[PDB]
Amino acid sequence: LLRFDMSEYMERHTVSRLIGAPPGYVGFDQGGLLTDAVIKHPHAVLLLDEIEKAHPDVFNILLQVMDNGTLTDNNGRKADFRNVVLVMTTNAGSTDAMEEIKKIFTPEFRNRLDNIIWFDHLSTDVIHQVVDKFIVELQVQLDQKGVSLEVSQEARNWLAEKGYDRAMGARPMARVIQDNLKKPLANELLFGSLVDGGQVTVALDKEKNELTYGF
Amino acid sequence: LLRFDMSEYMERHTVSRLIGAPPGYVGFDQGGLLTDAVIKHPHAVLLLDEIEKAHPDVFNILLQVMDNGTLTDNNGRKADFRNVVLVMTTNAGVRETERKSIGLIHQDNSTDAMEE
Amino acid sequence: ALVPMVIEQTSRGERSFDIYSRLLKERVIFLTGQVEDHMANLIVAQMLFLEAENPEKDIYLYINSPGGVITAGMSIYDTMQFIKPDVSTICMGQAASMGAFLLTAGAKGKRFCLPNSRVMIHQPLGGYQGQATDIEIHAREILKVKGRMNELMALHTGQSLEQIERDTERDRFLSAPEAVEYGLVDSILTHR
Amino acid sequence: ALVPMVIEQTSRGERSFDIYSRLLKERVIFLTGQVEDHMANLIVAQMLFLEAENPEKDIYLYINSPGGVITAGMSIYDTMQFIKPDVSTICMGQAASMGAFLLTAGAKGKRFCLPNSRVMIHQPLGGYQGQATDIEIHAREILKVKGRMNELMALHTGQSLEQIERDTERDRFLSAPEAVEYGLVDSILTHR
Amino acid sequence: ALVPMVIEQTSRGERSFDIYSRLLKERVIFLTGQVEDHMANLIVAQMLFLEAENPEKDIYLYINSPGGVITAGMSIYDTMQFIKPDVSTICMGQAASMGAFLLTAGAKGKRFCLPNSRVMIHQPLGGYQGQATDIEIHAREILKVKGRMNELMALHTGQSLEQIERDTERDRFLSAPEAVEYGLVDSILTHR
Amino acid sequence: ALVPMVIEQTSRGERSFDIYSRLLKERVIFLTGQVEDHMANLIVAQMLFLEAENPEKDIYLYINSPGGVITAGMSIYDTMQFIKPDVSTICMGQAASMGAFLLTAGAKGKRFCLPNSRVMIHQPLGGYQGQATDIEIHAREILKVKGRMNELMALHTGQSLEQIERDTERDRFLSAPEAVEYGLVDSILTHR
Amino acid sequence: ALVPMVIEQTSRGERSFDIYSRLLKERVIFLTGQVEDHMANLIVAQMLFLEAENPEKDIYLYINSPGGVITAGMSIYDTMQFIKPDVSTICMGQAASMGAFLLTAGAKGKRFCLPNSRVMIHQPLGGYQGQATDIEIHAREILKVKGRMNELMALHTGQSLEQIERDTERDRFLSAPEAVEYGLVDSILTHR
Amino acid sequence: ALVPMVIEQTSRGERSFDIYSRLLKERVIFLTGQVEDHMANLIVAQMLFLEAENPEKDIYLYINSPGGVITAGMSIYDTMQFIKPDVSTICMGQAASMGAFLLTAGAKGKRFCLPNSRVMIHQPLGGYQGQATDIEIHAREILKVKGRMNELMALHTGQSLEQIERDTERDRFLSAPEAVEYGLVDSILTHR
Amino acid sequence: ALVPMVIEQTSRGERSFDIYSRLLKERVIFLTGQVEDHMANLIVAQMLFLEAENPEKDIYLYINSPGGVITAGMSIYDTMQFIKPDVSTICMGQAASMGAFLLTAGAKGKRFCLPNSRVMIHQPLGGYQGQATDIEIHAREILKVKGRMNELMALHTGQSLEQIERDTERDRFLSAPEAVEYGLVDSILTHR
Repeated sequence: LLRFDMSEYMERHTVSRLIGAPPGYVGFDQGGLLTDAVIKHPHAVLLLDEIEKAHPDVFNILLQVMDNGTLTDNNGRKADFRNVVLVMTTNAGSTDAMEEIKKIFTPEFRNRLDNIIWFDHLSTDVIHQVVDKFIVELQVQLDQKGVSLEVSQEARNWLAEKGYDRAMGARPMARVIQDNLKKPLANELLFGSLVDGGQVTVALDKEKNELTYGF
Repeated sequence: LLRFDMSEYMERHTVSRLIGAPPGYVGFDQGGLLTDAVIKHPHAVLLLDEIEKAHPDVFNILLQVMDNGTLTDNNGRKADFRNVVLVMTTNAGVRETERKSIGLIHQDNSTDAMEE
Repeated sequence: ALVPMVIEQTSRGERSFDIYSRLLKERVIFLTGQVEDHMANLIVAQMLFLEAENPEKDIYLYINSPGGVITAGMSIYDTMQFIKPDVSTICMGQAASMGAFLLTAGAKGKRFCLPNSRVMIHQPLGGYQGQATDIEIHAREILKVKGRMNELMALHTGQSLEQIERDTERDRFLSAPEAVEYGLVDSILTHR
Repeated sequence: ALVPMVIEQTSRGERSFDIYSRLLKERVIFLTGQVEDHMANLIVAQMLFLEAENPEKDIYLYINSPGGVITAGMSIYDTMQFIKPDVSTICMGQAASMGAFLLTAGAKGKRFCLPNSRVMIHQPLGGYQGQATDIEIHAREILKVKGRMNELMALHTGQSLEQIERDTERDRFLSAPEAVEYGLVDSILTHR
Repeated sequence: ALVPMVIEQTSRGERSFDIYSRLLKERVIFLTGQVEDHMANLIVAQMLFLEAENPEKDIYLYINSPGGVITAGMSIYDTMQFIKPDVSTICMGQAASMGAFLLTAGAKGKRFCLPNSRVMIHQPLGGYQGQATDIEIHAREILKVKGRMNELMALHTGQSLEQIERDTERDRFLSAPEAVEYGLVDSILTHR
Repeated sequence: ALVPMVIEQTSRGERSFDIYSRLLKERVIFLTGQVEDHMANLIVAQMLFLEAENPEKDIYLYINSPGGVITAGMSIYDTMQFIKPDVSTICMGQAASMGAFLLTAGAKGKRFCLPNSRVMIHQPLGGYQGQATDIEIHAREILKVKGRMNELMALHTGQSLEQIERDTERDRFLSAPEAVEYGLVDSILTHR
Repeated sequence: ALVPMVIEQTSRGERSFDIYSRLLKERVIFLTGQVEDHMANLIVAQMLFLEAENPEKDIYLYINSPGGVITAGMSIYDTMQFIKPDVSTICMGQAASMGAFLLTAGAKGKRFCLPNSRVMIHQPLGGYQGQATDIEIHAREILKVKGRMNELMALHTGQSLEQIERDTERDRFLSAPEAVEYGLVDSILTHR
Repeated sequence: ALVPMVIEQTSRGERSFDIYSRLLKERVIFLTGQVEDHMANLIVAQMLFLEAENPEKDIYLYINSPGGVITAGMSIYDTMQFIKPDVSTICMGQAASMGAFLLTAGAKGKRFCLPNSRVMIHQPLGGYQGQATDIEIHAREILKVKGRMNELMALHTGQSLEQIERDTERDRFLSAPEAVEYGLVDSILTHR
Repeated sequence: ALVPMVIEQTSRGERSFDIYSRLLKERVIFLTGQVEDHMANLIVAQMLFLEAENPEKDIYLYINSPGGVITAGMSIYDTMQFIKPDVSTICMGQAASMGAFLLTAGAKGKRFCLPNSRVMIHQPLGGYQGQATDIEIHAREILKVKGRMNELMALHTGQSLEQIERDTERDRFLSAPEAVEYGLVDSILTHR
């Protein structure tokens, strides 16, 4: 997987940063960022984040690729995209989603997409499933270290409710799980109060909502 | 078919890419895309896509290939275009025939059958 | 800040208009205050502007006005009838006198009115000072106008002409439900 | 600099705007001064705009006014009821006469007033000159309006109709806690 | 926002223009209000500007006015006759007095008026105070103007001069169909 | 230049704002002239803006005014209490009547005043014309307002209510050192 | 747009101008309305600006005015004579009093007037209140001015001085063909 | 062009500035015309803005004005005392009354006046209508103000207090050389 | 378009200027209308700017004015004497009263005028109402001013002081050739 953050290409001069400067211009011999990547890894997945913020000129780069599969490097070499898949993400949203991306992705662009894949809001059941996944990954690490961990249902409900934000989705979950569960445990395990052969069960303290356990 | 995309030349800085950097410039010994393509393939079709996106001063190179048949690179070598078919494409005059006049009495609005 | 600014996202990401140009874009025209000459002149320009942009779509005209000059108001009336797309007229606040006349002139089936609005109609007013010979000339002209206005009311409302003449002798006030029964509007809007 | 400019950052920056456009962006509308037609029309244009921007979010209306023309005020009233999002009305300074009427017309549960504000209510005023026949016509119309205004007060406040009629015979003044008890507003805001 | 802005799309597009400049670009000029001196001066500047842009295309003049100063009106008239492209005049609302003289002066075959419009014509007005000697000088000049205006009406309409003089003794009102029969306009526009 | 421009360097730089917008950015608000309804409304819009920009930082309010409308002044008072951050009030020039009232309403410990300034307090003014019945209705309301204003003075100054009652009988003038002794301000600024 | 905008085509692009700046570029200056100091101060600035732009090209002055202040008119006169390029004057509408004076002051052979224009000439007006001694001083000065204006008329028109003095005693009105015979202008423009 | 524009080279400009903003950038503030309440706040804002950029640089305050409200240019006095820099007050035209009060308040050693200027000083004015009781209250306050202004004159000029009281009972005019001897200014500028 | 725009090219080009700023750039300043306080203040600012852009070049002052306030006129005078480059005064139209005193104050040898211009000089005006004691004070001040102005006239023109006093007893009008002989100006410009 190749990844680019399109928010880094908001300004006009950054367009040549992706392809490479013309000869005689500073930095031309450094090459581009996009065309070498697609030469080195011709069968990769290409992901462009937040393509709803890039400078309009990069869209001409994209239209060329989507239209015929290739870009020419500033050294005259061809970047062959016929074996890569292009995934672009956006916060544009269908009519409004369209107008916000469409503004640059005018019909001349939208006709070049094979599809639009829509990603749904998380339900309460999903935020609980996401937490179960995070807890399990910790349980695996602990088993490898000789420690058994069980998190109570009141502990799971709290973490799912706390690490989920309608405005950030599941992203904040990484720190909510790490800071409430992984960190306190790491301290004990390293200190040696909890050792290989140990067991901890994590309950909530109803008046604090802390994750409380020991051995 | 020698094909160039004019959307890659939107700033007065992409011309050296076509003909080469001056002596003493970091890209000097590279050559130049347009003259090398023409020298290697003297009998060819040359296509310049969306020639309405090139920075306007890029036209001043073509204005030297359409009249005399040649272009000189940064080593003084000449490309010879006498056996090249040159095609440029554009939609520049289109959005001038998609509208009606505003008023009670209509006009014609076809003479700008895109001279614009 | 008599008129606020609004910002929209377009092909280059930004346009900055007022609180009225933004709505013109959404094919909404407002008619308020006295129907004079300068204001009428501007409404006609806006309607012609919208017809050209899209001859197939409706134009919404919001009416809230006490009345005005007939001559000025006959422009607009003729433009609404001349142009291709339907003009749908919506009454808010009041539509009195010439305001009521334009309200009923909207496309048939599209004459709406909000539930607490009022519509009022009456014969035209005027006057003159001069020699008895000039007084006669001017008296005849106002009477012809009265007659013409009555025919247009009957045409648009479906009332007989004689019924229209009796009803405009003195100020007649109609509540929104009365305007519907009478035939000045087709219906009452309730909620979006 | 009667009205100052403010700066905000989003993507690329710039896009400076006035102090009132900046608040319209936060779905906040202010209503001050007398209620008349040109001003009422602007309040309506702003509400239609905000509805279009986002039909699901509340619109906040600040009300500080001595009163005004009923017709103009009714166009505001009907728009508030027609559009999709709730309108939450907040009283500061005063809401008198027509101002009080619009205040109670906000979304139920969302009518709030600041603690040192005042609300005053009374029967409608009007007048006329003309022939005895015209006087009768105009007197009837004002009485019908009085009746309709009282029905809407009873509907929105929960008071019986007879109680509303008695209470508007003479200017009635209510302090913020009295407005809450009476039923004109739901609550008093205190601190953020 | 007394006058709205519109967005036009072309080679580059993004051209923000006023509702009146957008129409000037469509070779449309409006004449409204009284025919004074400053306003006439502006119309002439626009006609000369259009003549240079494209000498081979018609210019449309939209007329809606009660009258005005003859001198100012004559500068518009002479320019219309001097320049190369035809000027087509369209009467809406009213064309009275000097407005009526400005209407019939358009290119033959291209004078058109909307069906509910009114055209009114009359002899020149004026006055003076001073010594008997000065009164005579000023009286003679207004009579010369009356004579000249009548010659031009006869020239443009086809009526005999004697008929024009009789018809301009007192205010004369013509409906759109009479203007056509009389010869002030060539035709009536109806529906697109 | 009724109001001069200033330039400031940031990131991109340049960025030239007004002489008053530059200060609004520095959380500085000026209150001057009479306190009415259109101006007071702007003071409130500025405070709400600053509160939303950073709820944890103080707002500085510079006061220089002869008096005003009680109602308009109360909308300022209540906003100043509702919003989260402290408002620090500074008296320069004069603070009279309603101006004095708002000055003492600033955050405790943050009420300053320049050394040659003046503060004046008095009773509330008003009036009315009408039937004896309406005269008694309006007289009671002004008296309730007077009582409420006195309670707020006692609250903010630490004086007993009766002491406030006596000191508002007639116009009372206080020099900057007396404002400190009395309890209207906490301190006098001198030199940087 | 009280005054419309126009767009041109140069080496770059855009280049938007007012319905008057665009014509200044074509070396066209309009003189309309009454002559007075501020307006007469602006015309001089424009003529100096155009001479510098290109000393070898004519400047066109379009005149339509009732008259005005002599002092202001004379600063225009002297600039016209001082600067190198010819100034060609064209009379449309009217050129009365001081307007006519400036009309004849243009370059010989280049004084034109439209077919229905009017030119009127007369001796100067003035007045004074004060002591008999002051009256004498001011009376002498106006008489000196009258004498000077007559010399300049004779100089530019070719009429003898005695003939000019007789003709300007009372308002004299000339039609376009008479202005040509008299010698105020050289010719009449008709059609392009 | 009521106020002209100027250009200067910095880094990558260009950058035009107001004929007055260009000078604010040169730490020069003009105080002209009668001292009011709105103009005084603008002067104060400029001084604070000049004390924010560089506090270790003098601020020049040119002063040409006939006087004004005492208690509203007695807030430009307290901002000068308080800020960090030195305000060197040059003179030109006239400095009368309150204007002459601010002129002497500048940094010692830096008070300058042009040679043909005039400075005039006098006792403060006021008045009142009402009950004998209210008259007493207001009379006392004006006398207190008179006393305070005299103390500040004695402080800044070096005159004894009694000398100041005698010299202000009735208007006293001083020429530039007398202003220097009296001590209102330190010196007279002549030629560069 | 009260004031037209002009453009010029230098390096980057464009440079769109209001025609008066375009001339300020050419070190040309205009003085027209009454010599008040706000207008004089603006002229002084322009001269300081030009003297700071290039201390070695002359600054032309074009004068066309009826007179004005002496105090304001004197700050213009003192600035012209203070600043380093010569100020050359040209007078087209009229230079009366204060407008003539400043016309002679220009650099010796560079006091050119118009050929049809007029210069008028006179004794200063004033007045007063009050107690006999106050009348005396004000009478003395105006007489001192008269004396000072006579000294400056004699200094700049070369006339003896006694001759200057006799000649200003009553308004004296001079033609351009007399201004030259008298010594008010050095020469008359004719044709380039």
